[PDB]
Amino acid sequence: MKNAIVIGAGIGGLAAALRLRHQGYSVTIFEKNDYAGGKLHAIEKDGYRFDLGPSLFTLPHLVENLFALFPEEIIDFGYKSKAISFHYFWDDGTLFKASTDSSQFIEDASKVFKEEKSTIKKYLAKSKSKYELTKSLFLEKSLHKATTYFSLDTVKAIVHAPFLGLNNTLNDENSKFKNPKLTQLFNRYATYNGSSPYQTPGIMTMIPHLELGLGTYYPDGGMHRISQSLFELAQKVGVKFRFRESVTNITTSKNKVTGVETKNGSYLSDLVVSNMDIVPTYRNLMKDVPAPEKTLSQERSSSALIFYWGIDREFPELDLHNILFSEDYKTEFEHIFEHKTLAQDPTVYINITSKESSNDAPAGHENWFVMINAPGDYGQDWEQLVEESKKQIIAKIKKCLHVDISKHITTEYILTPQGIEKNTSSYRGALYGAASNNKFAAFLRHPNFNGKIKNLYHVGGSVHPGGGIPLCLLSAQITADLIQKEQLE
Ligand SMILES: Cc1cc2nc3c(=O)[nH]c(=O)nc-3n(C[C@H](O)[C@H](O)[C@H](O)COP(=O)(O)OP(=O)(O)OC[C@H]3O[C@@H](n4cnc5c(N)ncnc54)[C@H](O)[C@@H]3O)c2cc1C
Repeated sequence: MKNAIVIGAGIGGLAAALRLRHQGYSVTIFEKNDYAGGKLHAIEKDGYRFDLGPSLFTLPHLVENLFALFPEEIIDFGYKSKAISFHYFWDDGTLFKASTDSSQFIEDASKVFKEEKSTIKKYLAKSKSKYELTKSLFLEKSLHKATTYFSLDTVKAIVHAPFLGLNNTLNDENSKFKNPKLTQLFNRYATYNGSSPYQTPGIMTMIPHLELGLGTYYPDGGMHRISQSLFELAQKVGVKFRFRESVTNITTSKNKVTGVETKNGSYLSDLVVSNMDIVPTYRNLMKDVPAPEKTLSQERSSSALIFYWGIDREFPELDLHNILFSEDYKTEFEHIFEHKTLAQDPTVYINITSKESSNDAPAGHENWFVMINAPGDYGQDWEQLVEESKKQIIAKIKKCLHVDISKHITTEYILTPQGIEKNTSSYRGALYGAASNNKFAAFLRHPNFNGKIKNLYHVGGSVHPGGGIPLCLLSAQITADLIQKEQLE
């Protein structure tokens, strides 16, 4: 039986390992940290639990597909569907509580924004058709097509560009709404891959379909249960783990992978699958191999700055997912992507899992995950940025919720783009690999195979097909399909 080594226990690596296991490989995952899940990590601090990374759960069938590979194993993983997606607030007092029932969303949005129902209806149906077309056409495509060098392979993208909105920006399509608050609400979806609504293509209007047509869910135990259930499953089906052991080099011979090295020794495998960020994969682990320099130089997605606050009271106006919109979104993104700094009026996301699992906070308290969009680390003075952002975020919460939250903070943890970078070796602290700030960027990501080194594969959020849970999971599926194909040949 052949063996595979997976470099990193992120969601992509865990998924890949599970798939290779199902195929019959023996599998070992190396992890630099003393925990599994990478960005899907959690902490418990002074009476509060916090998810550290992903907070939004859509497309739960993609996780279930992994359990389905091992129908006999007993893994407790469940989730519920929510009636409400997000609460949205603005400085002028406007609040929109957004239903996951599309009929109710359209009616509510119509009244709250004084906007024609037909406009909202047509937009959501177009968002749906975009998703289904993109899924059918690009995410379900077969792997028949092969070759010795890199290729574009998407005349279909050009056929369908007018319908998908590939030649305009997200904001071009979102500016159809008359109320600018509604334009803003839908421009927010550019953050779902760390891009700007003013640059990312119009195909991204499909993103709200995920949470508004397909459901918004909450897993039992919070988001941490996603990586941990998968870790538990992996361990039960025989995947081996080497924790606190960073891979330092990927070994080859005669242009085929032979295994990896760590500070502790060398290990051989028939296959290597890296779940490490593609930049240090080349820069650090393949120092003797020629790097695809343009791929590695693609613009980096945005990062984040997060404050985790225990809060000594309740806010009945807040649900699980809440947004306090900046009064000037265009400036917000300009700072982030053009100047690598922070605008003074931020869009603040407040996530509160204690609304779903009351054990996540003391009785009558809340566990606030408080996040603003942020540039990656390019040498800024992060100490000053954090100090400044804190005061602006507190100012934002006074404008929108009419409370001085500083009187209620009982404990604080902070995560910056430096912390993000250190935690998981994500280059620049970018949350989603390369940004998607033009129509080529998706088609310019590193593939899941490697054209120089046979039997070396790549999985996760910095490579094809993209950042975020659903796409990282597809990364692993595609990687495993490739390998099975190669076996058959
Ligand atoms: C704050 C935040 C919020 C987010 N929210 C969302 C969300 O709501 N929805 C969403 O879809 N996505 C979200 N994301 C993004 C999402 O978390 C990632 O894109 C995705 O989970 C990353 O998966 P991955 O497979 O790339 O693995 P990663 O999570 O990046 O982890 C990779 C693993 O590899 C390990 N590793 C690296 N180098 C080595 C080495 N040399 N040796 C051994 N091990 C190594 C790392 O330590 C890490 O454990 C969020 C990200 C952040 C930071």
